[PDB]
Amino acid sequence: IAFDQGKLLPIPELVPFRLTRDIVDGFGVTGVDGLFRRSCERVYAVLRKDYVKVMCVLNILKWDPLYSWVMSPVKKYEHLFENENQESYRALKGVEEKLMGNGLSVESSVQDLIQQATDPSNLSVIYMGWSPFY
Amino acid sequence: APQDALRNATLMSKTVKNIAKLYDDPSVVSQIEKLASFTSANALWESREYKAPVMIMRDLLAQNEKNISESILYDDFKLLINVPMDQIKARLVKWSSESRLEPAAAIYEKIIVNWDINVEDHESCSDVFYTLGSFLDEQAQKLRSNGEIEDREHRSYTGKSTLKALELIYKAKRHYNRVLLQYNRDSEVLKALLLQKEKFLWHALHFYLNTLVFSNRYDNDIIDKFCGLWFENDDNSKINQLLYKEIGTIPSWKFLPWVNQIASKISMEENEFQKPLQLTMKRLLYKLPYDSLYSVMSILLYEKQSNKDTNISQKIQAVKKILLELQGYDRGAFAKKYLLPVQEFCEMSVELANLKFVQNTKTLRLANLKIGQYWLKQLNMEKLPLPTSNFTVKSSADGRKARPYIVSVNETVGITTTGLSLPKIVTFNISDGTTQKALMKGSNDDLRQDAIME
Repeated sequence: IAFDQGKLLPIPELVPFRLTRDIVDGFGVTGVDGLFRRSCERVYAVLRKDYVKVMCVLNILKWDPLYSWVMSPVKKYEHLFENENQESYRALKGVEEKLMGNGLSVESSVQDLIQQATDPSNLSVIYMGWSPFY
Repeated sequence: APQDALRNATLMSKTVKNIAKLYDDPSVVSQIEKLASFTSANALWESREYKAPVMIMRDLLAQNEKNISESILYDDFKLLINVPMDQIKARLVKWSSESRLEPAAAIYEKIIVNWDINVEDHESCSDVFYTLGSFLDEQAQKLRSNGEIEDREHRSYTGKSTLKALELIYKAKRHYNRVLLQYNRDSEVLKALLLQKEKFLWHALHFYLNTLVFSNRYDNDIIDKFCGLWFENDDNSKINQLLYKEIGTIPSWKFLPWVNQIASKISMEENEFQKPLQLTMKRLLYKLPYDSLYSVMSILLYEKQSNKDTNISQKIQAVKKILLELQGYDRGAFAKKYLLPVQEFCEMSVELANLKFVQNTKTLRLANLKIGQYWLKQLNMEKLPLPTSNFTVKSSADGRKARPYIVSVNETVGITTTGLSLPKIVTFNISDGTTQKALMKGSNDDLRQDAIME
């Protein structure tokens, strides 16, 4: 995937990390709101603080690559049964939105992703994929 | 943080008030004061009041430039301690360039000073080059994206329309005469901004290049920045001939984090850019065989199949040509010691992937190698280059030795299989180490598309 894409599909994916019920079961009481958020906040804050290096890495490795920007004919709807340089630009700019952000204050991003990640209102959409049960 | 550091910056002032009275040595006490002023300027800058460090540094610099007593035997003590402090005006200038730009109160006037610093030759000059390079990049991009460059379109529109309607002068040639004069001024201005763009760029490259020659403290960041500026402007001789001439100075053999993106750009053209691109490639192939050869052998395997693209055909010849030249460069195909084996290994691996589709209802297919020729290959490769693991030369060092040489073993065994397709046996039999045991699972799928994300 690399960027987005799974947001399409014959039933789209949830972008927030799959903090489903078993993954967080490994958090020994006080799941998510304990050590997990604290670690997340430090990491996210650092990335926001330095910023430029992240964009640099992506920009160099994919400055003028031979990389394919989204293959659809053999993917996504492939599992169903019964732009050019503009895409590069558009996708890379989304990085700048996740970095820095508009919600600001760090915590706000972390809290938002968590609610989205665990809310069954979104989980109860997905076809198989990880099959968020078991 | 400053909440602590400022206390000492303050103390230093208290402790130097009478240095002229501790001993009668004008030739050193003035130097001591310079140190103290510098130190506090930085302590302040780190917090707030950017206005103060800049004045401190501007005045300190001017005073140091006005050394007056540019040299003296000075006290023997001064000589003894000379290397313990000094100052380095080159460093002071750097700090002025930065102090004047962090706030906007200097526009780009910095350039009037910038060109003048011819630095020194020891250490810490790498900080100086680094900052100068960062400042040139910011200016180059601010200009590149400026409306002033975009404005060329307006000048073009005026040229197309005024040349018709005003030229027709259906209703004064006197007014039309202004079109030529103003148009010529517009053209000269557009030319001029493009020239500045190139000068900022060239010098930025020069400074990053120099930084990479003398230090390894933050080269981890510089190399990406350098690559960017170079690949960003793969156009004229103004940048590329100079790099061809200077880029060969890089004492290291790094670039590795994106060697795949270097090698893939090699093609056949008479142009600059391609020349130093190819030159760099040879530099690395010659000195660090195995760390470059896997990507080369990989592309050659790729190229031989589905040879439909016009670009792949060109790539084949470009790569093949270099590889043949490399055995020439080796001495007498000395490098055959690596290439023949690498080619054989790559071909064997390709065969294993192709042979993965052994069918049967089984999930084994062992009998050691049985028909596999790896049995011979593990022995022929009595000094086998390392597939993966974790290995580096840091910068240069020596890429001719690795633990993996003692990997002349295979542990040929049953293949992994489970879900999609089929895979190889872990095999490996490690080396000096007792691990490895990593199997292949060839198919097609994403290939390069996954590797790049990793």
